[PDB]
Amino acid sequence: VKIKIEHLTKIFGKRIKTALTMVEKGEPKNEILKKTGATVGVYDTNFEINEGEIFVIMGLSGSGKSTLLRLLNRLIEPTSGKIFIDNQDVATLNKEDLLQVRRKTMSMVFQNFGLFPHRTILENTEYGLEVQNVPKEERRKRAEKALDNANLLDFKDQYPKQLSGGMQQRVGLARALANDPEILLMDEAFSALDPLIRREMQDELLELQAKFQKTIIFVSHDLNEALRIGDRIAIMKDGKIMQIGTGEEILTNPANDYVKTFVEDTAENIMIPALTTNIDVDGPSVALKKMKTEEVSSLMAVDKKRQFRGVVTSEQAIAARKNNQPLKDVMTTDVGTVSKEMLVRDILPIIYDAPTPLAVVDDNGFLKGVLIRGSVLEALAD
Amino acid sequence: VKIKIEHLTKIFGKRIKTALTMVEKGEPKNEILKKTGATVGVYDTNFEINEGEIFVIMGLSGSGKSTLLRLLNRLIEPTSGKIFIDNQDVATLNKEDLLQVRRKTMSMVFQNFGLFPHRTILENTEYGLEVQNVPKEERRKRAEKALDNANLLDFKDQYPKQLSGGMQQRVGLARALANDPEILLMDEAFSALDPLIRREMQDELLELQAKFQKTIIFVSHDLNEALRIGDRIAIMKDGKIMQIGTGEEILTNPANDYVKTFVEDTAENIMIPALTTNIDVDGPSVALKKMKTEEVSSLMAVDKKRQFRGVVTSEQAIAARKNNQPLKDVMTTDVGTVSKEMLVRDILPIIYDAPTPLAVVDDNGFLKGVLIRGSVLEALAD
Amino acid sequence: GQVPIANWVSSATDWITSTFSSGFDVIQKSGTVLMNGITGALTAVPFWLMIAVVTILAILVSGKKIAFPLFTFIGLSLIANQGLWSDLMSTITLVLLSSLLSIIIGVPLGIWMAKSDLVAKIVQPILDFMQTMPGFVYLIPAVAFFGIGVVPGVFASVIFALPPTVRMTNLGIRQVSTELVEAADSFGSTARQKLFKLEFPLAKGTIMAGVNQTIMLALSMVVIASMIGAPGLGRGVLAAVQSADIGKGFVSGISLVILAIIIDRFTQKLNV
Amino acid sequence: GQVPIANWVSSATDWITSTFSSGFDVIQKSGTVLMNGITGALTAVPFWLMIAVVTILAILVSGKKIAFPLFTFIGLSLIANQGLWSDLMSTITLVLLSSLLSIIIGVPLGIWMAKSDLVAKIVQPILDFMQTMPGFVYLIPAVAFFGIGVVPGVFASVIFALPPTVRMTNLGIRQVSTELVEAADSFGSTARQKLFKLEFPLAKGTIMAGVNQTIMLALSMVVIASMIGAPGLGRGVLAAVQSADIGKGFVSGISLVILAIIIDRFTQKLNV
Ligand SMILES: Nc1ncnc2c1ncn2[C@@H]1O[C@@H]2COP(=O)(O)O[C@H]3[C@@H](O)[C@H](n4cnc5c(N)ncnc54)O[C@@H]3COP(=O)(O)O[C@H]2[C@H]1O
Repeated sequence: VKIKIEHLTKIFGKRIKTALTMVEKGEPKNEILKKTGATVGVYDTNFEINEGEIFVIMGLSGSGKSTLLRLLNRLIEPTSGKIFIDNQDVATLNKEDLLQVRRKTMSMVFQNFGLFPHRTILENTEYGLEVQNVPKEERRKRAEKALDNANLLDFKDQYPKQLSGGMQQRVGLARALANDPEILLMDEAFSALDPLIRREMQDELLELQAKFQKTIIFVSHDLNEALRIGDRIAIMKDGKIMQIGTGEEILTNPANDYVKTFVEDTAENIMIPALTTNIDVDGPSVALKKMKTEEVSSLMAVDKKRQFRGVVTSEQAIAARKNNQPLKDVMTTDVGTVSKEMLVRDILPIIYDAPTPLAVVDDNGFLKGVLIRGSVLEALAD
Repeated sequence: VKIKIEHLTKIFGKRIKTALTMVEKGEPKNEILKKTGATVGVYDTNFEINEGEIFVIMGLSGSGKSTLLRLLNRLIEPTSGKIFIDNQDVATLNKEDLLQVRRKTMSMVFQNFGLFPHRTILENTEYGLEVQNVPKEERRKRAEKALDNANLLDFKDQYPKQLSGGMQQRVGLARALANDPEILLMDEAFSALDPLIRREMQDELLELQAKFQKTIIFVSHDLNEALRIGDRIAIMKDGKIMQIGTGEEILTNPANDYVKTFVEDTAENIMIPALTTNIDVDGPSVALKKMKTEEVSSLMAVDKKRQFRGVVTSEQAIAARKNNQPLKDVMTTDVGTVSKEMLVRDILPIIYDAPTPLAVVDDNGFLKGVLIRGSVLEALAD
Repeated sequence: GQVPIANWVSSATDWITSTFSSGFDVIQKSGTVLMNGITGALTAVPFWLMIAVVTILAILVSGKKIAFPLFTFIGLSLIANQGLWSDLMSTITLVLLSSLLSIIIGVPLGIWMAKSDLVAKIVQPILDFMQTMPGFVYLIPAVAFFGIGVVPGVFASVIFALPPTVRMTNLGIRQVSTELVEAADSFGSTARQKLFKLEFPLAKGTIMAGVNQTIMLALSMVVIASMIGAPGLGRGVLAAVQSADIGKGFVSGISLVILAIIIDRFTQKLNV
Repeated sequence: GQVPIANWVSSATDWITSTFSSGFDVIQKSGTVLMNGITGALTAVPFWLMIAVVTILAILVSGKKIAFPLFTFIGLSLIANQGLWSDLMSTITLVLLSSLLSIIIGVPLGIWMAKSDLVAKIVQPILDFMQTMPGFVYLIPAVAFFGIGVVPGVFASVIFALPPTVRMTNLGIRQVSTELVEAADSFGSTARQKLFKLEFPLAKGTIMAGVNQTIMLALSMVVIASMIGAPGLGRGVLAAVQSADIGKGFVSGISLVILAIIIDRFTQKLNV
């Protein structure tokens, strides 16, 4: 255990003593609002955290999650509650100690990376120490080190705006790490990047946490971004609906009825977007390029008029290429093609025969999607 | 054939007669610039187009591609050249005829959708006719029709800023279609959307072109966005490096040496990002959610310390769930795991045994990526 | 060595008057009478009715909040009280005239500038040159051409408060996102079409801002011209200055302020 | 019925002078002498040397283009020519004084305002109230307190040109992206730290803009105060007005303009 929270909360607007007394009894948020006009962002929040225990915090825009972070850092003064870190409360600290804490223990990362465009990446990296009144030698040393640890040092002594979002994110992360903090607050950090860079950075962060075991408040509105890394998740709708974490307990034993609509817990609506190849125009080399980009081994084949035609395989394409032959001949028109609305145990005996999926072709030849073992899931749900 | 171009070009800056005379002989762009300071965007461009022949135009920011569009529409007056549409030149037209053309034949779509925030989606849709001085009845009728054709009419009588990028794109597209144009200019339309919505809109556009066969100048800097739809591509670096199209001829017989670095034409650097599942924390239900989102049937299994452990399958997970058993027991540690630097035809025989990919595990247990039949491609390249 | 800019300027002035005399004269005639007429009208009304009318108008613009209409009624009661009403109405006719003239004479210029990149180069320098000048000069050619009175004052006000109108215009018009321009043009919309459907409805904010600015400038310029004909509280404050009479100077200036604040709070709430 | 705002204001004025007499007097003394001293110094230098110094300075700021230094030398030659140099230097000391005072007295206010949301409410109204006033009033209490001279003029200039300085300050400070604020604070940076590392280096643009504005306002206010002590070309243009002398009025105003344009082209190019 590292952190511990007690009846923490935060209230905005005015006439906040009445709202405090209200929440001291259990007054819902809407009623408090109507009666006082003091919008609440946090409500009787109680939980704890351990070391290396990445504690994601989910929710929708308005669940008042980033607010909880800025409270932990005390950037926003808590209306009430306590925060017992290292046997040291945080809401009852003077200015000096709070600053030393922010300098030693905690460090933040932000959505748009919170970078000073009027500086060089090195300077933005070392700021956390600059404000600690330390010599420039070790400042620059730790900076260069953290940057080498992110494989962008050479891009130093430049400015942010001339970089890519991913690089600036790595930069803010190095800025936060330089201090060797025991904690890392993150407010939808990777939410501004491309999903590809997003996954890359998720894995890099996991590698880091493996090397250095330090606690992390993460935040995000994407359940996958949490499940990939989260060791103990906490969902949030103006309150701790569920914080047990475990990743699955949220899915295994979702206590409330709103989490289950958040995680999206009988028809074959599972048809997924398909990967097409208009044989009438494109060729084997093109199909191979597509297989490469989409990162797959086969593809679906249609007509110039979007009419389903069949299936293609990597080897079939390579053979048509070597032979110089075209498509529409080296194909597999024999397929377990299916219709949009059927049972989950309909193509049960064939789904195993066809290694390739079973395209859900429209009645009129058109195509919608495919099925790859996502039918098994809901088929066994009965 | 619909369009035909002849020595078209465009020059910016001043002292443009000298630059004209220069290009009339073959003066490179850099030298023209140094000698006159009249930056050129287009250079002795000659080609034609046919009907229903989606003619993508690729290039890098600065290849002066969107400029070619705005020239076709004459939004930018051509320095020289001719444009023979319907046996009717376009650079030698008076104002009236040019306006009638823009009203009847052509219509544009833009990157950020070019929408009037001070109007309602219906009004923005009908503008193309409003400016044609037509009664409001048929205006609204054609508008509602085009919108129903895009499944967002109900979202009419609202404003853009309260919508999603995809909806606004559909809106601009309907605005352009209302006129029943024989042509559609597009300037990185889908470049502002999410890649998912991007593919959805690509397929919707293809369906449209199937229904209605009308020519299209498309533009994009993504080769996949072109290969998916493009029937005759044209690469552009301040000039028509290659315009033959065919999709593959660009890849089959790339004339120049710069296209081949544009399309990215011996080591196993093909390892792709992998899909992980930290058994030590996550569970079968979580792995199934991930299989669903990533849209796959299996996954890779690691340790809490990022150390490779093995592989999981959808059925194995479902069985562990029904049995309530955990992972780390229902797995396949037996796998054709490989190292980062293997020879071109290394696991040439095992790749077929293992239906699942062959993770490229780091020497120290760490994982980098996987291999799914992308090895075959370059293996047979010899 | 010396160069005779005084003589050049003198000579030029001389030549002009001495050429456009009749024009200036008839213009004078028309101006003053009109102004006299307007003044006579606006004074014809009582003061009480006018205050109540403005008060309702305030409520109309701002129905809920109570501060601005309250203050308007208060200050206008006070102003009617000290007896600075006829002068006030002179000042208001002067302003309205100058402001409408400057608008009618600049807005087209913002148009012509946002359309042509030449006129921008020609004018922007003129605009800065005029936005840095003092008021005092502007009214010397005013008397040189028309003489004493209201006409010279409104001339000066116009020439002093045109710049920001024109500038904010050309800027609010050159700042519309090029996508919308390209769209309007891709559907075959003549300059008039986009201009009256696209340009104005958007730039209106900046336009009305520059217009409010223009009004305030005309007001200050009138307060100045008071030293030459130009009736209104400008004369009162002027006398107070030339006599060091704190009371009346402060009083005229406070009435002027009240007026200007009211004009602002009105203009601001006519943009959307 | 009447209310005696004149008498109230009169009485208040009376009471103050009649309390802070000695302060005003010594302040006057110090002001004028200093100003006299400063004036004597400038006007000690020749004119030729000063022109050449300013010309080099122009080249320094703008090394390549030839228009602004050319024009500066031209106009200063012309101004030295007509003999409006001692008056010019009086005007410049007046400005520099007023501008530095207004800066030193407003910038801290922009700070205090960007920090406290109360002071904003308190002041913004005062700022609008002062930004709408005329200059003419400001100089009546000036003489009421110090009397005739330069001191009253610079007082008026300060009180007239403070508003935009303070406003642009508080705005350039409240407009820094909250991410950077939160960052500076997350590393334990006291208000001074972020303020001298983060706030200024960014808001400097708007700050210098408001400062240029303040300078121009002080200039106009001095041209006005010329009607009371306040030496400089203001007196020349004033006489030309009170005498309808086109030549000298235009000449004084053109020298003033040249000066103001020069001050601008200097300020603009000191922001980055
Ligand atoms: N990063 C990654 N990218 C891709 N696959 C990864 C992966 N990491 C692990 N895998 C697993 O490896 C298998 C590779 O399948 P392959 O691409 O040979 O064979 C694939 C592919 O050739 C084809 N396919 C997959 N998705 C498709 C789609 N959306 N449209 C059309 N065909 C598709 O159907 C087969 C279904 O394979 P299934 O999902 O059972 O099994 C997949 C997937 O579960």
